Amino acid sequence: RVQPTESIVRFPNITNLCPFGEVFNATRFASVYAWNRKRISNCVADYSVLYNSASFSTFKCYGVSPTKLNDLCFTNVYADSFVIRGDEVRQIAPGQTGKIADYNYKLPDDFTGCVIAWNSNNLDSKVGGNYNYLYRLFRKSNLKPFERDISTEIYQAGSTPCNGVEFNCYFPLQSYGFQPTVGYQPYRVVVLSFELLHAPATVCGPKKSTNLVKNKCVN
Amino acid sequence: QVQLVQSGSELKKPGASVTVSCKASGYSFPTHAMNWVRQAPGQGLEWMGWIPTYAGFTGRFVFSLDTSVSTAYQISSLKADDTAVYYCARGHVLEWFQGLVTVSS
Amino acid sequence: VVMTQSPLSLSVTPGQPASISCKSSQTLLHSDGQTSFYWYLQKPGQSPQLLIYDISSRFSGVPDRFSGSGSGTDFTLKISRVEAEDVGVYYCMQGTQPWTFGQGKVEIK
Ligand SMILES: *[C@@H]1O[C@H](CO)[C@@H](O)[C@H](O)[C@H]1NC(C)=O
Ligand SMILES: *[C@@H]1O[C@H](CO)[C@@H](O)[C@H](O)[C@H]1NC(C)=O
Repeated sequence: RVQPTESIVRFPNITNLCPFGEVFNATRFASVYAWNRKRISNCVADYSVLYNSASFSTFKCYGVSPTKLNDLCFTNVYADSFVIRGDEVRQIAPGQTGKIADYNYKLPDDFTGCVIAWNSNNLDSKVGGNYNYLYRLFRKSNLKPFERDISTEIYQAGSTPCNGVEFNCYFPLQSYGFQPTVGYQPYRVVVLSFELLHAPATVCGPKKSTNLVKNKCVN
Repeated sequence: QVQLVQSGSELKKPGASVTVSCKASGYSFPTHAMNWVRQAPGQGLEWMGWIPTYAGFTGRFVFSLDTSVSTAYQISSLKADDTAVYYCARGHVLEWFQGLVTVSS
Repeated sequence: VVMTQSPLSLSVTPGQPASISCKSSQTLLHSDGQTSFYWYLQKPGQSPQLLIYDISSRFSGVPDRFSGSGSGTDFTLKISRVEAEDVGVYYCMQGTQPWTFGQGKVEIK
């Protein structure tokens, strides 16, 4: 065969900064009941910054390797951001057996992305009392990936006759991730879900190099 | 990062109402925690409100606020305290603060 | 008690550290219901940025040169060094104690 002599690097004409910091430097995070799933599109993403941040305790990739990312153009990237408690940090993972993924945030087993989390006990923490983050104890379906179950009602989870009025059927008012103290530490989890070319791509790094000749053996 | 943009100053002799404005970059959200202060004439900064509530003063002030880039603006008379009294702050990212008003000539 | 502060004016050499203290009536409150203490800094009629201090921890914000003995109702900010003319007026803020309140050092000399 004939060895290619030239190459084509053809990237979309994107001039935006790609504000991941508007997800990560936030003063307020959602509880495990819900997340914003902020949509990131049309930007020059650079994941070097998140990967090498000294602020992160974990950066786990299931799909695209952490050492790549900048070389891939995605159609959309979504940021699912919430506060989780230390003992459950790894439990949102495909090993969905610890009673968080099935009542609270569930990562897909075929997740294409990466999960970021960090110790943050100088924020979202208290000297004492309850705080802003609760939990879910039952669902009776064990949830779908990315489902946001925010329905709070007295429910006969225990098959005890709480017919509207309350027992082990009450609200899951757990008070997690802050208790003045692992098992009381907040971690601000951000999950980045990636769309693997299902439309013209809009999110990728700072590359370009071509004349689009189309008449040479090229890479 | 999350820089706030103001307008020019507003000069008025009569006790007419005035409107000011604040603009910024961003995405939509349920969170609404932007706020306002005044540079009081011989005091430090003083807060009028944040979420649409008032600090210890008469509610002659208007919380014209929205989601995303909150179209933040506001008083009915301007009969007192005109010394650049509308600084904008955004307690969402980096606690950014920035800031206007006058009765003269 | 009233978020009052030490009247530091010009008594800092251009190559020296400085400190400013202020007094509150209590120590564990904020605007969001958590613990906090805030600082702002500017000389001219410009916009100071807001720096967050905890009741058990140190911060950094836009500027790096911060430390401070926020040990009790008497809360002190430590200026590691005042770099000559790079000065400004300092204010204390407390969620439950007027949010911003204080007297403001002044200059280097
Ligand atoms: C980038 O711009 C050039 C024209 O300057 C265009 O030919 C190229 O196709 C654009 N990139 C992509 C992926 O379309
Ligand atoms: C968060 O803010 C810091 C400045 O305090 C900045 O260095 C960092 O890059 C920001 N994080 C992201 C993901 O942009």
